[PDB]
Amino acid sequence: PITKEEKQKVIQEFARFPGDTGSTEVQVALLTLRINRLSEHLKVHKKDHHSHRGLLMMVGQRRRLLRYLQREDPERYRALIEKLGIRG
Amino acid sequence: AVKKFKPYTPSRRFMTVADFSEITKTEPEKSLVKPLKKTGGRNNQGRITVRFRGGGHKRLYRIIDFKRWDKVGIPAKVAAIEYDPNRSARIALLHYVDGEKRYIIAPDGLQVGQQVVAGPDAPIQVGNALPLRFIPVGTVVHAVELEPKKGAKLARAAGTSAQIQGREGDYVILRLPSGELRKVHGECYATVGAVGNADHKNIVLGKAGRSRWLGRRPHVRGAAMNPVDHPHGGGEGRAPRGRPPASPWGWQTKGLKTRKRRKPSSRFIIA
RNA sequence: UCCUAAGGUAGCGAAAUUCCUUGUCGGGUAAGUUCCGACCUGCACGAAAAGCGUAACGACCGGAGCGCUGUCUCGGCGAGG
RNA sequence: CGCAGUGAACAGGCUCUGGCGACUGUUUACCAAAAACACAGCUCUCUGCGAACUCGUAAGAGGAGGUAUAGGGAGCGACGC
RNA sequence: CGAGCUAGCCCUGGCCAGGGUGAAGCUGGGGUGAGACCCAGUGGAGGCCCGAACCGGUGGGGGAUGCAAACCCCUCGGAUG
RNA sequence: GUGAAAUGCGCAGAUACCGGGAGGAACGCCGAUGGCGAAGGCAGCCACCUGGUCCACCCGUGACGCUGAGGCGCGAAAGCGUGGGGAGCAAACCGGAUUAGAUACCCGGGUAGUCCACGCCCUAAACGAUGCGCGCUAGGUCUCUGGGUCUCCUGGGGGCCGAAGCU
RNA sequence: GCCGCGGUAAUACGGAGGGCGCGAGCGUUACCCGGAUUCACUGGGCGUAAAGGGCGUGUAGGCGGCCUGGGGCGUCCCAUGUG
Repeated sequence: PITKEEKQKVIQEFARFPGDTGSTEVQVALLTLRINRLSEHLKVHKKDHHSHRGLLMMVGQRRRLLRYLQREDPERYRALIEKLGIRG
Repeated sequence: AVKKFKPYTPSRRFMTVADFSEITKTEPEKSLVKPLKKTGGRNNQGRITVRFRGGGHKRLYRIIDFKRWDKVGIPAKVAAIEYDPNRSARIALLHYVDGEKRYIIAPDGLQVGQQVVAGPDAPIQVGNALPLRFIPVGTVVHAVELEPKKGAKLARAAGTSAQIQGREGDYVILRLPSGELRKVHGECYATVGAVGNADHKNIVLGKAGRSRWLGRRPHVRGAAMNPVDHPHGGGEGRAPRGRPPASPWGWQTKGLKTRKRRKPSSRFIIA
């Protein structure tokens, strides 16, 4: 799975001000991590359709948010995407 | 994996070729042990005695090891998987610690860098060779001797195996690739695993040349000849054998059993 | 109802298979014993001596056009051996 | 500028529609090149290895320095259904 | 007695002017969650196409005490297998 | 074996019993008017990868929401393609019965198929025959699952009886 | 016209007597609106009547919690031109 540490490190690494556990920017980087980890999984177990569903649900979330983020702020919208590697 | 081609030509529509993932990173064969020139020659002292053989790409022979009990206890690293023209399975060149090198008919799973070893001691894993007694009943296994010390006779066609079925005194029950059930001596070596390059069955030759490249000359049907020529031969315009199908030599070829009745090989076979 | 070991399915069908036959209807033409599309009472198709189709291929065999012509109406003149 | 510019020479006539064979190929040297044989592919069958099978009185050799995903025999002959 | 013709196989050599078509793979872009895929550009595949040599022998004419005991002419098939 | 039979198997030694072995499918009891899943659907045991969900703490973001033409994915069984498997069961198919007839119902066999992989197919009484999200409008009864300074109170889910209302 | 009438006692056919309507007219056929809240904005629905998409994921679009100001396009009012 994704450990306590791997989780935290990402969080403290994407925060707006230490302590910030929610926030657009972080929420994203959570999923991204889960996704790639999941992305990676379905790539072996192609036949696991059920778990694929969830991915599509997250994928949306991520989108959903990014659109908010972009709407309020073009500045730290680049930041995130680029310092994270998405937009396909 | 079997490459399939786009139809930029008829014939190249049905033709499929092997993947060569298999072997990669080694083509020119091992000048050292590998080569004796192989002698093309489709019959004995004058007369053709296998019809329809001849032509097909000039071919060098790789000298493999079918008796691994020479090198008992000496491990070797698997150095490469290479192409063998002379059989359906692929071969692995392996360097013994000994210095000495040889080719084994490459079993499935086997990968460059692995170490492999033969003896009663050997770990029960891929490519290792062992007397049949010290091999656990249930494992599949190939390149099996039939009498001890006589060389590996069974299970060497691409993707073949046998399975250890039971023990029984000095002897040991074996299910063969045919489906036959045969006692083989305990000392008869065998190499754990099956053979691999098991897509081999699915090549679609693709056209009638190619068949020629592999040295297989065209085969003319019985009826299609005349009576001098064959049993089926003859008949005004097209014909229905006229009882019961037969080789050129005359002996029946639908259902007639041919193995020798009183063979001492009997008592050892059971299917 | 009688017989058989059991009585021809799918699909094809006047066919390289139809004797009667130039079967009969339709198409094509001024006029078509050939051709093409149909209908079956299939003398005597039929499933791996395959059944029915099939793009592409063919110095393979059939039937139409268009172009063009000494093939022909019908022959004439000329060159050379 | 000519009647004319691939100005001489080398240099495809095209179309519609059947039958057969899937295909490139092979054949009756010297009357038949095809709807014949071959063919990739489909099925049946034999063969456990001193294989079956073939040549040979034998020794021997082919099979095969192969081993059932491999070898012999037989029939149908891409593909679709 | 013959395989100095012809048929097959084995060993070792040599030959295929020049045109055309442009498979896969790469590269790039586009695409998506990742993909599939689509686009150019490159590339250079094939019992691929036109067509000499070379191999053949389709149709017609000629020859028929022949140039010839199978020849000549026009035409035609294959031409990296 | 049936309704009673017959086909069928058996003195060539069956059925019934014992021991040794092979192989495939499905997981008794637990098991329920139970649980999980968006649906189809998911049941012996073990381990790994992985989805959704619920409770509590009121910590963070600060309306970042709902729905969704088209697109995209999943989609029982049957069926199709290539290859593997094949014990049991079984369309077709064949035998025996019954019957006027019996291309059925019952009996004896039996081929695909049923299973594995990989790729197609895209339907259904795919049914709660009830699209999704939210707010509001008596309670009673039993049940699964969580949280509590646990005769009880609170949250999420599954049934039954029913206020108002609707029909 | 629709439901239907006529099989020996027909208020439904045909004639007759009488009667109702309208009248230089009266009937038929065709076609438009109406009745038809029977395409429903006004004004209909989909558990079993015809009607929930097999189920998800999401694009365009539709729609949008509480509070404070800036604008005033929708929205409302006034005059005036036109109509």
